[PDB]
Amino acid sequence: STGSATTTPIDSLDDAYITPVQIGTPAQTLNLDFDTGSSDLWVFSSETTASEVDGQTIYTPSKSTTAKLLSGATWSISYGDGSSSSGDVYTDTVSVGGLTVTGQAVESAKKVSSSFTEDSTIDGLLGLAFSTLNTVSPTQQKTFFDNAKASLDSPVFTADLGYHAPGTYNFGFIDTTAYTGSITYTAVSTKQGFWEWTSTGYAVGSGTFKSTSIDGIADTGTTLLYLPATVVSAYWAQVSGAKSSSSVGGYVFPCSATLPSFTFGVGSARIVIPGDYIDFGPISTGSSSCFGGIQSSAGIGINIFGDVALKAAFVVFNGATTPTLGFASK
Repeated sequence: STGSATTTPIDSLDDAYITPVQIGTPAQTLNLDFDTGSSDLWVFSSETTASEVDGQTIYTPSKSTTAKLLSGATWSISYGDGSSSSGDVYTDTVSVGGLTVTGQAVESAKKVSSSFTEDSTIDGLLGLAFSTLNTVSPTQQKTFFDNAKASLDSPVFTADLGYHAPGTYNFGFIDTTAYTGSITYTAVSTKQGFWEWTSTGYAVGSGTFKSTSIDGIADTGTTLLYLPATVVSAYWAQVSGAKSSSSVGGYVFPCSATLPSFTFGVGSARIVIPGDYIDFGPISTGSSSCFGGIQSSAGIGINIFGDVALKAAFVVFNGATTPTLGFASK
């Protein structure tokens, strides 16, 4: 089997991407944030504290003839950005772009933190990291991909995120028309439960490539590119007026600037992030100070190849017995 679904930026800055997901019978379609950095499929629901729901579409398990309460099961998750949610668990039928999993753990939120409430466009998350990170207790549950894998034509999914435009998540096949050149594959460590890999280096604009190993995670659920302070300083030094602002919480730059590109290495291959991808717009409405899309990972504890990086590539998440990651230009 295969599946193919369009993923759409939630706003004009590509702050996140949503993908429609069918849950239950009859189908209830919710727009989920596909997140290769976590492993829980959770949704706003009829069980969510009312004051914590503001415009989201909710899953109502009582209206699904295939929903079953998973007895005794609860979940609770805290993300790297300080947001959180928790609740109970149902199993139900879940379909993405024509690919159907029966008996999928659907984690129903009773509580969500303010940043989830405040974002009316995201109805929940669909985790695509390794199932070892799943938070369901006392019986850990499998991700959508893990449940689908055996039935897929090939045990892979691909992320093709657009810049200020829709893109695609495919399951079970590689669309050879969706990229240019070849896909370069690189090793993955699953020891932390993430799609963790090692970039071979970087370049700033038209500058020379610096060969240096940068370990980090391929994370569709993180907006920006978080890299070591040395690398980030080298980038922003090429933008006149750019500075790190502790009050704002990262590098800012004059909105009048033309940003240089940023290149990262995948083996001997190179992915080029155009400068415009690195502009996240005014820090507050009306400001002429703009927020940078490349930020320091210092004190995150990990480097994160988030949407800023991933959207410059066609990315293969190969979930074979020994997983790997593939990157192509597009």
